[PDB]
Amino acid sequence: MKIAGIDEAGRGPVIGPMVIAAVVVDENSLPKLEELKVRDSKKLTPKRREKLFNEILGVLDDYVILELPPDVIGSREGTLNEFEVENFAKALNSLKVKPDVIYADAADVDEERFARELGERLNFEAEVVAKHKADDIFPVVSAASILAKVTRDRAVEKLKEEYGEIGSGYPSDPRTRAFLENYYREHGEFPPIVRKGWKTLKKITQDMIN
Repeated sequence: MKIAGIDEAGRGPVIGPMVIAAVVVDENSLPKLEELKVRDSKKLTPKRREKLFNEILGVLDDYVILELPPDVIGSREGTLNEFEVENFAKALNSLKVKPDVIYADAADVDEERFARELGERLNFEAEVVAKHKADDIFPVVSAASILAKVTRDRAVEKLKEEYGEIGSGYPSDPRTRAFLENYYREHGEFPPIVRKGWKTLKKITQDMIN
């Protein structure tokens, strides 16, 4: 039986993309995955993590990595939860190898409504197992977290080369606020790297520049 795990990166930051990774592994390939200590990846360095990335791929029957830029996210014609569910589904419906069981990281509490919302959005037959904040609980979801996280890091490390110190990218991080604030100064507008929608972006315009 085919097993899939799905996770997503960049949900909280206000600058940068949001990556959704879905992977499909085989019932007999599961072992080789835990042998990679995927759960114990939070400790690894970016380079060692990137090493894990290429190894995960080599043991997966199939995988998809969706990357959502801030312009797409900050322009959804609906809610945010909806955005995830739809993208989590598109990602799965893109898997050439269809899974029978899918273990997903519930974008928010009430993992049952999430598991249902996604189900009715699958163009194929499969059962879903959602868990809010699946902290390394499901090895299949851990591997998806890696690919989504590596992909995100690369996109951010490139944003630094074009803008410099952009901070952690979180709306609650002053360094990111300064950066935007200062940028919103000599340009009157925000960089094409921010999700024009976060209430955070509001205060920035009222604090400085009055």
